[PDB]
Amino acid sequence: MKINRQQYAESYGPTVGDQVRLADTDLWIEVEKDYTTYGDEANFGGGKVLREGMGENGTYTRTENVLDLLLTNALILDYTGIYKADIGVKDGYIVGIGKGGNPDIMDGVTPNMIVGTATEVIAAEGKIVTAGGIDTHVHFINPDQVDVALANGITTLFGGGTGPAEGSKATTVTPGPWNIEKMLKSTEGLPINVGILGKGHGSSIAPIMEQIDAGAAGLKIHEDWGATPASIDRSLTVADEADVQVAIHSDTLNEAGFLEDTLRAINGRVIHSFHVEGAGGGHAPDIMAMAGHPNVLPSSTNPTRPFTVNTIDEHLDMLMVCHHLKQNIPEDVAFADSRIRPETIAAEDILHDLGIISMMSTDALAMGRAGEMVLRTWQTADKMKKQRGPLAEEKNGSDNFRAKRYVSKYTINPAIAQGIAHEVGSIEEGKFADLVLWEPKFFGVKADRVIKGGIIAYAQIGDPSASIPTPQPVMGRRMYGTVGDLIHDTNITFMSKSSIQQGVPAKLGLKRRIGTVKNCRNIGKKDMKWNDVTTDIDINPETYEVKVDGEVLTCEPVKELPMAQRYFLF
Amino acid sequence: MKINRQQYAESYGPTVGDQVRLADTDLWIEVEKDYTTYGDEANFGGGKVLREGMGENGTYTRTENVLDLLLTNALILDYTGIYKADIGVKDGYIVGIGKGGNPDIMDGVTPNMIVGTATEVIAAEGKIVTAGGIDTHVHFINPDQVDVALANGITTLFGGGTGPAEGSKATTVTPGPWNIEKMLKSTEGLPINVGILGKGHGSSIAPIMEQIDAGAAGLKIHEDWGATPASIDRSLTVADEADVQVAIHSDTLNEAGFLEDTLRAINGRVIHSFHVEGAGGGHAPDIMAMAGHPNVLPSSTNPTRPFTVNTIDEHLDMLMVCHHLKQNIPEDVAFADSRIRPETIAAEDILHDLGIISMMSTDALAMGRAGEMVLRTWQTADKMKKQRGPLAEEKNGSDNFRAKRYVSKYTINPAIAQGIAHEVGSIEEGKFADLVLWEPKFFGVKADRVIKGGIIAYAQIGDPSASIPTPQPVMGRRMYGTVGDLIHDTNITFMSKSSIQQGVPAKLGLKRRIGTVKNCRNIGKKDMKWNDVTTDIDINPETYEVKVDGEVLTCEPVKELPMAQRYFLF
Amino acid sequence: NYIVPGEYRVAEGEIEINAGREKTTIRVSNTGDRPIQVGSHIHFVEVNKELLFDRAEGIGRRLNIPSGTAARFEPGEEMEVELTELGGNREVFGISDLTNGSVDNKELILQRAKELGYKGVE
Amino acid sequence: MHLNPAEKEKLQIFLASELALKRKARGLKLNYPEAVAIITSFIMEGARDGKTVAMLMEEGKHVLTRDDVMEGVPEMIDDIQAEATFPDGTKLVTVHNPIS
Amino acid sequence: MHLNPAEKEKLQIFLASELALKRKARGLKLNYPEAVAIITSFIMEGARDGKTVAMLMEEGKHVLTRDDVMEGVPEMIDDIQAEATFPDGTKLVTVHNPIS
Amino acid sequence: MHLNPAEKEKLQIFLASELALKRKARGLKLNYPEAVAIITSFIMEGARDGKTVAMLMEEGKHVLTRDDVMEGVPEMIDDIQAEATFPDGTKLVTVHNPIS
Ligand SMILES: *c1cc(O)ccc1O
Ligand SMILES: *c1cc(O)ccc1O
Ligand SMILES: *c1cc(O)ccc1O
Ligand SMILES: *c1cc(O)ccc1O
Ligand code: NI
Ligand code: NI
Ligand code: NI
Ligand code: NI
Ligand SMILES: [O-]
Ligand SMILES: [O-]
Repeated sequence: MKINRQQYAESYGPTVGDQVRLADTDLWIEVEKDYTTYGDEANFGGGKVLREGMGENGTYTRTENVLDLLLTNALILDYTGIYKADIGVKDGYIVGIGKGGNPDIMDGVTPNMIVGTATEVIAAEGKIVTAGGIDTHVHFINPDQVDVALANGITTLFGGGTGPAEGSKATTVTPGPWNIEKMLKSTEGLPINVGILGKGHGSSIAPIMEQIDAGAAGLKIHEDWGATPASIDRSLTVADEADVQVAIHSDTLNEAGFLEDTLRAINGRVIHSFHVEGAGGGHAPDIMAMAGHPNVLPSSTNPTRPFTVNTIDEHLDMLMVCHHLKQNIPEDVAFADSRIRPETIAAEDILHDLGIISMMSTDALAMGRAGEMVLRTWQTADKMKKQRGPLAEEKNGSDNFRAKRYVSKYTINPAIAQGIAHEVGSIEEGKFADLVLWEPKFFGVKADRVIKGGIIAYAQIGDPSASIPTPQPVMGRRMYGTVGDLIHDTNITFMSKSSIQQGVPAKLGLKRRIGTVKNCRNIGKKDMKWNDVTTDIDINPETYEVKVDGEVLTCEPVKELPMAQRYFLF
Repeated sequence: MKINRQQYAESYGPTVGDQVRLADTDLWIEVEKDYTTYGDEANFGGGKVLREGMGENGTYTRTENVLDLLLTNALILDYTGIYKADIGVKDGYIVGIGKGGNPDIMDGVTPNMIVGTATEVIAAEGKIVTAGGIDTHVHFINPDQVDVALANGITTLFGGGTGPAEGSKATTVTPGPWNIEKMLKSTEGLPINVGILGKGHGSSIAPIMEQIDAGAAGLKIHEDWGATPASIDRSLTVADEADVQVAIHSDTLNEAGFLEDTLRAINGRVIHSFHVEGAGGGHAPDIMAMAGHPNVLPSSTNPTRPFTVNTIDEHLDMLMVCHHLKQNIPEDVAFADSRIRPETIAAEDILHDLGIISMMSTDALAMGRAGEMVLRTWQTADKMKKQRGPLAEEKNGSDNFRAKRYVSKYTINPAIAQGIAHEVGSIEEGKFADLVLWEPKFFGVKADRVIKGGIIAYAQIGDPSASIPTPQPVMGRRMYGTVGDLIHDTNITFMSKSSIQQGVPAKLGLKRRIGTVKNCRNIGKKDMKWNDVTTDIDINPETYEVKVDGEVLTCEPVKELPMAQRYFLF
Repeated sequence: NYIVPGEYRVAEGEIEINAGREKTTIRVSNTGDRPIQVGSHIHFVEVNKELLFDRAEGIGRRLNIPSGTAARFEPGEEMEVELTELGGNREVFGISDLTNGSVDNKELILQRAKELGYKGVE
Repeated sequence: MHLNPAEKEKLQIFLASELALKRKARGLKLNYPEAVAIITSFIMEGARDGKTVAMLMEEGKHVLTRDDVMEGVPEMIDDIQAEATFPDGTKLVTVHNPIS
Repeated sequence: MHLNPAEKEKLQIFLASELALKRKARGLKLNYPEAVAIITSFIMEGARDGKTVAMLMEEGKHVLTRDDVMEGVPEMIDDIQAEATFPDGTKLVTVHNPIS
Repeated sequence: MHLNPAEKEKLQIFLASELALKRKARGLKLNYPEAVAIITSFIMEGARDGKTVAMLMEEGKHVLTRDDVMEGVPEMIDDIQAEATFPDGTKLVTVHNPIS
């Protein structure tokens, strides 16, 4: 008995060599391998296979290799590959990627992926499954921002803020021990993973260090607090001791130094350079040159992504209005012109494609969109396919190479940068089960189901009063994972080793899982997956033209994007 | 001094011999007796009777026979009667039904129903008061479903689910120790009573039993997990040992047996047969024959209730689409025809009227409506009055007999079945004060106020910014009982004796009241109030016609129902 | 170049299920008066008593149909079905409790089947 | 009014349908949520009018055609489901492939 | 806009009133929540126009008549209450037996 | 529909704009939230039409004039900001001193 390939794919999701279109983009991913045994695929429902004595084992207790949850027939899109497998979860972690079912009667069952009495099922046939997004540039300004992030498949927020205070509105900073404690407590009610950055500013170590001991997971240096040589140096000294990452928004005004001064203060130490293109801030006009260094972990924020015909008008004006910049003051005009640059924004698109900028991020509510990191990553990939063509290293007419390079920018790479990739950031055995299911038609646009710690936290589902869950209105909603005390087990508060050792969570009464920040100080650009290129980037100070390997980088803005008006009501 | 009867009723609610129309149905209930003393009725307000030294006692401390809450002049509708009384509540329980007030100066005051300094008042004159509904077929799919249930006067949800996972979407199952623990924790934030069913599937005892020890309150056998003879047997063995109920959705496909095979596996042990008519699932086409056995506790789900001109079209299509059943595959067509049957659906209406099906339930979000158990119970009662006439045992032109038979199906009977009627399910002294007030015009349609553990949890109330609580918009809203820590004292988590003995609540940090499941294994059909009929039900395998006592049961669908377009905005 | 969002472009070929396992065809008849539908992965010897077939030929086997589908027998219907061999450890537990162990215990399975009245124990 | 939770939510669909109709009237090809809203609201209003589930199953296939919507929308919409209160109570309507 | 909580909620009444007016225009007898919505919204819009509480107390009795609504609706509605911002601040309007 | 959180909220602005337009049509001078709603909704609908950020920056200054609104409203409104989905994605429009 043979099944044709269209029918197979319609019933069990695609298999080896099949391709799938990413939403309404021109990007196609291809299934690279498939862990199943044809004829023994797992599936659930009336007369289906996962039933007692058949694909479900009736003998074993939960401890005996049985799963808490099996995601059947998932098409996994991850830095580690694009491939088809069942995914097994237990104790809130991914414990097996392979083939689930019952070894009584089935060939090829991964030995710890037994479906038993204890096992829940999620049908992922026909879905793309990714790791949850890791947003490392979040301003905690408005708690409604959390659902916005979940709806576009983001599951970890790193940043800072105390709500809509001016400090927080401008910077990803939760300053000092008291504010940090307060936000750690607030975090007990946010249904998403969180890590909190302190203020990376000071001329003595102690004022800075005491934030790390209080619970911060890192530090932010921001020009609005004085991105001076001293603040950079003391921050990196604290970070090398505490094993946490430092993010920088450098001195756009060049007041105490130019870019090379900032680099000298950094002195070869590891640092995450935020919105590296510079629209979002940094040494005018050449900040983007940070992205060629081996000790810099470079990220973009999302409003410049990708370059479009409306990009500049929107930014010029956003900037002018937020900084109370008057149209008839020529210093303001010159300031705005030195900061918003088509040359570097166009070039940023290309840098992403070449694996020179490693990360995306939002800059949520302070010059960026909480729910569009993932969305705009894929719009950028699609624009580059259109303008540059398939990358050299593509095979079989698929875009798998580019797909892996881009998915890495918002999953594994931010995790690596922040020192949390031992827990989150990819679909690998041993990591926390933060998973996003996507219908391919909605890929990167609206998440179908967001799993946090092995329990669904958010879902596009319909009328709660209906006979079934699909009738209208279908909208994003918080699920049982966010309710009651279950919010504690399904989410991680990431904190410094020293805070953890000093008993901060007990002190504050935190009931969330506590994640340790570690291994941030011994890494570089070479550790960013599929985005590990170092090079000399030159930015011409008169024309702002960008060169790399003596080649000028120019690109055109586009009038239209995918993943836009087809999908959104506003 | 005498008061005419229209005025009396308008001021104090109806009294002995008065009747009241149930919403816009043709059903009339009659006050059977009245505990008041005429002239000493309790009431509250300026110049009214419950004032210090008068109807309120000023002498006694709260311990001294004083109430926490008095519901004045309630018209009680319960399996125990239809009658007029004050209801006294203390420590979250109903402690007195009778006459409240001050024995200083009033005749006839029930001795533990003193209105004192400690007493709150709810005016129930002109309202019908019932026990909260007990829904025993709930899929925990979408947390918005809770408010839907409260708005139609449901106060206990028994079922299973982890959110919108396929397992949960198809079955009332929270599988295994870990998922059960997670949902028990989630439950700390749900403002309604809850009990959780584990997976009733396995061929060894231990995989099943460990769910009961983890906290389950019962088990569900569902064909989608293998409703095989072995799973039935092991489940009932676990249940007889643990003292919890088992619910069954049997093998519709007859794959391992016919109905008589399932009955043999059950072997005389107690079981709750879910959606017994079979549209909702079960041995095709004769599952409904379960409802004549002495060891079966039979319930309907709500979408077949009652039989209407749209019922079949809606179901055929619901089924076809949910099971991906293709219109051009004749096995699917035959399957759908063997399952959706006008003959058994028509007959189900009559079985309810004759007290042969004992229970209603929702099947919320997996082939049933969370907020329509109560609604459709009364629509069914009204349809049967119209088609069959008053039942033989009616007196005085009232429908009290039918009213008692029907109210039992969603209050006391599910409670008895589940082993929780020592706590909930009726308005009797000693039980938890879960009470629903209804305006007679809205009876069964929209609850006025839902009391949980003696505190209002939900109410139809208006603009929170107004001078008084009645201005528009009047809508269902959560009240103080659901807020902060008060959610813990006003709701019960029902659990197995063994979980309770093993300290599960402490282990998990549950702060809710903990209710014990007990006395489920020693009961039968004869213990279902007003619905205790056993009989031989024959279902013709060729024509599907239903006979009982050799009489064929046919009935017509109706084009219109009460409690419908007069009330609902959509 | 019309875009169907999320469309598949499946490769050429066809997928052979249960490759390499012995196949066996038998006749099976529903002697009961109600329909019986049998899934892809139920140990075939343990199906409804009222299906008449050579029960020995169901031992260690299941239907050779795609995973998750089922064969339907209307009342009185007789047809041929194709079986394939169980894989893994070739053990069956539960279901109808005819096996509870290795499928190699043919004698024991058949004795249990015959005492319980499964039709066609020959 | 005594609005219950579904009544509240379902007002949104009506509102979205009005928005989408105003967009169509000014000449726009409709997108995915617009299309879904228009069809859903049409079903709910039909039930309010007293049509049968069968009528709405038929009619629902002819509310919008492919030239009313953007490229790919017809293919994104495999069916549309809604519950509303008919003269005989709440019932579910499913419209398969509403835009051909 | 700076919407406060009541502003948000009260938008719903307006929206329900629009729905209900569209239903009446197509010939339907109005139900209970429909009727309540139409009258409530009429009161709030009157206040916005600068009418007095007394004017709206009178007018509110003549917005819908018994032949606009289903059987029993008039009797279900004993009065209707709304608060809105008049030129002299928020005030409460009560319309008794709005449909006779 | 798959409404995300902003889609839901933004429906309110449209609804408020409809309310405010109905008030203007009956002759009222518009207040502060009314004015803001009308302008905001105009911007979002423009983006839906495919206009550019620059066009809406210009046009947004001529949607309402001072004689459409109450005394002081023009001066209360220093600018109005909205995000909507343009053919090239979400973008921010700021209209400075929309009513002169
Ligand atoms: C307002 C607030 C910000 O945080 C930024 C810019 C404007 O205009
Ligand atoms: C952008 C980048 C390239 O590499 C080529 C063309 C455009 O527009
Ligand atoms: C969708 C989802 C379910 O759970 C059931 C039926 C459909 O069509
Ligand atoms: C239904 C049931 C009866 O007993 C009589 C008539 C109908 O329609
Ligand atoms: Ni910045
Ligand atoms: Ni920032
Ligand atoms: Ni069922
Ligand atoms: Ni069910
Ligand atoms: O930033
Ligand atoms: O069910």
